[PDB]
Amino acid sequence: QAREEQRRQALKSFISRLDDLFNLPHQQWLPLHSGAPLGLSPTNGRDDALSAQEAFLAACRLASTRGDFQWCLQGLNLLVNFGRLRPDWELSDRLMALSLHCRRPEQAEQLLSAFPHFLACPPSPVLLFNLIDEALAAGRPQDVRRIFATMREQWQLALRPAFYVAAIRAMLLLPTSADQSLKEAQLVAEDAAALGVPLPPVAHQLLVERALTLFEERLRQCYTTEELLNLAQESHNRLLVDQARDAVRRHRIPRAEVSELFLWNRAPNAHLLAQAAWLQWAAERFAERHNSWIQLLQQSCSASLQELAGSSLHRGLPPALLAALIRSSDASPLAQKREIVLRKRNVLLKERREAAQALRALQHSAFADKLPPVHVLSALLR
Amino acid sequence: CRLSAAQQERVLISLPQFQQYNKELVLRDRHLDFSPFGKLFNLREPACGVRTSRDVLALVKVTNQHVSRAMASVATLQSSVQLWLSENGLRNYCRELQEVTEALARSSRRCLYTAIVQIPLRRKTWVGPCQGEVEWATQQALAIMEADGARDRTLSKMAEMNAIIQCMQPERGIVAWELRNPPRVVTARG
Amino acid sequence: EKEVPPPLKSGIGEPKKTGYKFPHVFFPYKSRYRSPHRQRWWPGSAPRFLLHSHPKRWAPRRDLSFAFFAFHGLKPFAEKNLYELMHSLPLRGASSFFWREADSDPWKHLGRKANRLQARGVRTQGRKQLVFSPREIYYKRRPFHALVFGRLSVGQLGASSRVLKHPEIIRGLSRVAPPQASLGGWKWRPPKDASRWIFRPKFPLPFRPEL
Amino acid sequence: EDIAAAFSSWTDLANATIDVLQSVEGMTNQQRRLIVKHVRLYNHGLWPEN
Amino acid sequence: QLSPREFRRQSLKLQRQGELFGYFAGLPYVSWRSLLRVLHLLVAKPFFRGQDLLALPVVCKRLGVSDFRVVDRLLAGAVVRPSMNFASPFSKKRPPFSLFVASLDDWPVQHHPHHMHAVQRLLAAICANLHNYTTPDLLLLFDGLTALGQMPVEALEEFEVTLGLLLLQIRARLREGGTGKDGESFFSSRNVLKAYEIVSRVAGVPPECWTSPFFAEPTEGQLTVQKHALAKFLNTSTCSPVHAVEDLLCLLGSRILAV
RNA sequence: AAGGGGAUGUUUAGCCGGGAAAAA
RNA sequence: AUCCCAGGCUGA
RNA sequence: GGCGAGAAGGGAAGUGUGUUUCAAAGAA
Repeated sequence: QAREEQRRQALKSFISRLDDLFNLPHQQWLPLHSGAPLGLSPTNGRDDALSAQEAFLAACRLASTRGDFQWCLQGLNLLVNFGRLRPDWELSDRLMALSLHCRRPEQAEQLLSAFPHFLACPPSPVLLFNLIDEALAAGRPQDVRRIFATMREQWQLALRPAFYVAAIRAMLLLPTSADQSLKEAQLVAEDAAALGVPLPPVAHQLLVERALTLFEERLRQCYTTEELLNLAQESHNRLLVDQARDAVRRHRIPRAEVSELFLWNRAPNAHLLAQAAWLQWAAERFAERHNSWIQLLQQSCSASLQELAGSSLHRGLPPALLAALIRSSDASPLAQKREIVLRKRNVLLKERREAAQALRALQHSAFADKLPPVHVLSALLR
Repeated sequence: CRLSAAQQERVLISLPQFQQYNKELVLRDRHLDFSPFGKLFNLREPACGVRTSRDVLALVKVTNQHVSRAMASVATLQSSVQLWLSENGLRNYCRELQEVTEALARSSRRCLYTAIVQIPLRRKTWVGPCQGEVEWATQQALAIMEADGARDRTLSKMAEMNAIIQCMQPERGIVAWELRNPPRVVTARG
Repeated sequence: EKEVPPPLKSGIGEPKKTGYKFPHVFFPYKSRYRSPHRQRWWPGSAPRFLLHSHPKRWAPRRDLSFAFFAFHGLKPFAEKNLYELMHSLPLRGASSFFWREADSDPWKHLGRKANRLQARGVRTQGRKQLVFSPREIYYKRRPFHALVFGRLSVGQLGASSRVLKHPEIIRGLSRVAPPQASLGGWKWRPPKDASRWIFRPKFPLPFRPEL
Repeated sequence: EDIAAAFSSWTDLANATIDVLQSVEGMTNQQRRLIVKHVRLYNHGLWPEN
Repeated sequence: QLSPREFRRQSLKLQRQGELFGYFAGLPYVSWRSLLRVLHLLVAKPFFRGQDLLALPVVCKRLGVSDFRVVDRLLAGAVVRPSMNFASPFSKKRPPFSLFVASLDDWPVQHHPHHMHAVQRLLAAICANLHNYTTPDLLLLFDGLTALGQMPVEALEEFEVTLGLLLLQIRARLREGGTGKDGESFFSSRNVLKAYEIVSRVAGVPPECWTSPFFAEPTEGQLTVQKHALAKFLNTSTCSPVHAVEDLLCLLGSRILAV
């Protein structure tokens, strides 16, 4: 209590002293700067005076409340009116930090949107990320959309794939329907692709996982199944292209041919192969329903074992894929027209065989430790 | 980094006293001790240890990035769990996980804000030219080169360098949009 | 109540002034004397640049906010000047092309003298304008005061409002301060060889703008 | 509209004198001067092609 | 430790010997006079030898010298005749080009309509001088650019375009091949293997910019120099960079097939 | 998302001329 | 003495 | 931003005001 009162009085007194000194003639004002060499000897007369901006920041150090932020604004207004302000990275970053410290996120967003009119430099990307994090924490991921749009439109804020990833995850986190959230994330990712910004693997992995989860939900009985499949395929191709670009930046007959491709491949990635196998399975299932991925899954298991023996991507086995595999393996035999029923039963038996083979491969895979035995089956039974 | 009551009384009581001793409120690295910062950061030998408030800032930034990315991972995990629920021990664990992660993220963000606000203003560690000096010196050097060229008006490499410079020059010309000094035309005797 | 000149005020970026105790140098013995430096406050007049325009802005700290400092950049089209327009543009508006309209100046519409006899008559009914491209920019008081230089030339407006087509029909001067930058209605166009990195395309709009 | 009603035809308006213009009800000195100037300009072919 | 006045006085000999930036760093204080002398030397003679080449980007970044004109002069001097300044992988110790390119990571340029980093200006310089490079120089530049030992997203596309142009030019020169047979003889098994390894870095997953209309809305100012180089190559000498990569890999593999 | 959310970031200095305030 | 100058020149 | 603007002065002054007789060149 006493300490808080003392610091508030110090802040108010500092502001009032600045105001009075400004009211006094200009020859008695605090200097704009501290002086340069030729107009310890070398260090003499370099930084030996309290500039008006330095005094303002020192007073701002005393502010820790949403009311003290307004006294800080008064100091800034005094500096602007009397022309003792020289905007720079220090001023921008410290104003943003003052707003965040005083817990004025709305004022922080206003600074983001208003700096180009009266400030030379933009706030720091770390502080922009912290603002995004606070928006996420406050249960308002939608604010991330507006903030990222403002950042991207602003020419002085450079484009960074981390911001794209944060925006995509926020869009997926929006409190709306899953299809709508996926559509928003797709909009953000398409903006990134149109501009030509190679995103990290994790963003495309999130996109493909969402698309395939919706695809499985639809096939259990905004976007159609074809739309979801095409979105997943496009996102995976973008993922591969972006991985190649990042690497450069940082320095049946086809069924048989798959074996040769894998044999001559240097060192595939377990998670990428798992996603590719899931995409292949989804494509095959959709084509059959309208009317092999087992190799890819086995290769993914082998690659996982190889990696265990010896980047910025999400590591794990999609639980949606696990649930789909378990449901397929649990295909009950009961579940012109008679011929169609026989064909459907044959297709279901084929799917059950493929699911059983996939489960057998995953048991020996390095992902087995992530799947507790007889857990998905119990969840389905319950 | 904050002002003490002694200073608040000595230099903030009245305008005459503020004008008498305002130079005392110049917080520089020489007025800080980093031993407690090193102790709180551990940094046991042979680690370098804290030597500047900027190093403190860098360490806090690294911690903040780690905590924030952990929070993002936990958030997406909870989103997936909510999706599965829409389609228990999961949420029972996630409640505590999110609580602890959010508390840690808030602490890290507040630490970053406080560091940015309190750390003294950044000044050149050595005695070197400022932005205005650099700008004027570059303009003067270019003017001197042009004046010497006009005065003149193994060299094959120089000729090739001139040719590449001409082929690389932007057609419209120089676009100086953030001049440090008011616009000026510098010259030289040649 | 009577309409009288507003009190004199000092501009942003300057110390206060003491003022004078009587309006002009003849008060009150010559009541019809008008000073050349008198502030133009009546409707249909443009306040003088850096003398009576841009007065010091003071508000109670209750209402202060960061938007309070964007007033000069948010000034409307008829009032916003070239420097205020340029401050919040890519590369501070440099490498782009600027031209003034003048069709919305306050005197042409408001005031007692707005409607008066003209040497040619009253209006009953493509254009060659003056185009300025900045090259050197330096703000003395952001965003409304700057010392700019650039290329002045003769352009070619056309039907879209009007759109610049050939900013370089005739070469004018290669380095001059902008004409009529003090105030007016300015329009700008980015260069043909624009980069998407600097001139950021508009962020896609949300598919479902939920309330 | 009242001035137009007072002036029955373009011939009357063009050949009217300052006395008739003043006699017209509701016409001010500025309006009379404007009408005179524009009538002369049109008769001389300097308006509306101004 | 030399006095700054004497450092300025002997700066010419210090440059001519390659021992200038070390003395500059060791000077007590840097004033406007010393800064002006250094900048005048940089602009007048942008050629440096020895450790000066590696110290130049670091010294410029420390001082704040980011004028695009000076940066372009320095990069042009560096990339003119690289074989006489940088280590040549083909068979005292000239430094490698990978370190030089990595040293430009955080060296921005100022007062340019389209570019913000020294990487873009270096790419423009190599594209501009592309027509005069010999095969060993082209291979050295390519290896330095793509060596393993962060480029900005903005300059990534320009970097990819420059790589494509370099691949096309090396393909053309090798296809062109008395003097040709002497060059082939100079190209031994070691050199062929080194070239194969160098090209193998870009072998695989060609950048989409290669298939983009650039090598097939006016072209943006970012790639104006790349467009100029492409037009010059097309008129003086159509082969896509992907096809050039395939041809180079096939030729080198055939040569290898015949420590 | 182990690793760019990283790093770099003191003020151009004089002379003349004109203007305003304080003082006189 | 450093508040302003749509006023100027200079610094190897 | 540029030109013009004294409600068209009787408020000072006696050897003054005014009157009469003269004289007044840049581009040297």
